[PDB]
Amino acid sequence: MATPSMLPQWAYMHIAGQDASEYLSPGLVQFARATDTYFSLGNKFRNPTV
Amino acid sequence: IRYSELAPLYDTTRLYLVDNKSADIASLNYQNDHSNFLTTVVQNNDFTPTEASTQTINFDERSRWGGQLKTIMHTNMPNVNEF
Amino acid sequence: NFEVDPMDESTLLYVVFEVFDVVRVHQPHRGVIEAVYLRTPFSAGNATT
Amino acid sequence: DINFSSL
Amino acid sequence: APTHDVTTDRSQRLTLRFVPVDREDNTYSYKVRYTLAVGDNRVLDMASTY
Amino acid sequence: WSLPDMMQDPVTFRSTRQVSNYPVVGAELLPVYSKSFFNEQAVYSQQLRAFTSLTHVFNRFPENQILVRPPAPTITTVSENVPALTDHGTLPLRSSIRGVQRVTVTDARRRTCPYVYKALGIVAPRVLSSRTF
Repeated sequence: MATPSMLPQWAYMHIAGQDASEYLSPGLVQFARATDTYFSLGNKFRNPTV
Repeated sequence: IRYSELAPLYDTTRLYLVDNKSADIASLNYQNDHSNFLTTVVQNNDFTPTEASTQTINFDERSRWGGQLKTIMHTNMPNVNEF
Repeated sequence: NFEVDPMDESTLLYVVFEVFDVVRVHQPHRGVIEAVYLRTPFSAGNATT
Repeated sequence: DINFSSL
Repeated sequence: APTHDVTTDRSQRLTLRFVPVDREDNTYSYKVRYTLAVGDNRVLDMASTY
Repeated sequence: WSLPDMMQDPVTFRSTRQVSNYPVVGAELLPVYSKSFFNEQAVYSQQLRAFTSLTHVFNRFPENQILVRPPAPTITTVSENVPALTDHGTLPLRSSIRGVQRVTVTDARRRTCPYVYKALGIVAPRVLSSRTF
């Protein structure tokens, strides 16, 4: 899944569906919060708004 | 799929780079001579050429794909030259 | 279909069509970087180099 | 209109 | 402050510069290639490049 | 022939947008060829270019009877321009192809070529061998 466009890719390019606090592994979420104030990961993952 | 504005095609298919686009792609050539020219591989009959130079021809990763190059070249040059 | 005031000068009309331009950069391995690109109403990308 | 994020 | 886990005490360059590895001169453009190397156990943000 | 950003290059090459170096694909003949012709009045037709041009700055004033223009070769070589058509093997393509793609021809000195007025790329994609989808 990379070469297709259309119907599957809406989900996987994050214009709909899961947040970036739900699409990441639950240890990378922890890392992001704890190292928030020293090295932000804020602009590195996009949160869909629908 | 192989395109999203046309039906997917399977097996052998054709593409063309034609040097006959000199007013549909010649606003990208103003310092590109004919030996360095940019030209479209998208040749949509019923779409405007200006807005159709940014379309993409997809190839699925079911199999590796490789084009078969063929070149038709005609040169006219003199025999006393800088070349 | 737009209606504009006449102007002596030749002018352009810049119509922006707001879409989604989204790139997703994946690095599977070191010294390897890839991207999948998507634009939806005007189709584009999908690792188009 | 306009997509951007803060996480 | 945190004690470790955000600070290396090893030799670490905080800023580097990279000279071109090739360059071109042309009447309408200059082109320059680089080799940008990211060392082992350090991540580069591309918002720091200029 | 080179189409550097439209396909993966053969082994022992890498993509460069630098003007000095580029990939090589094909490695085919220049469409300029020589066609021999024969004149047995070749030496006698310099008395008919003497007739035409009484100017004698081509036929020249005899400086000394060694230092004089030479009689024409009986067998001559004459430039000929005829197209060259060539077909080549498979070159693996990019995963998706851009809407506009660069085409470049470069000589054995690896630089762009004046005097080319037709170079026509024809590429036919086909399946080569399976890979994971």
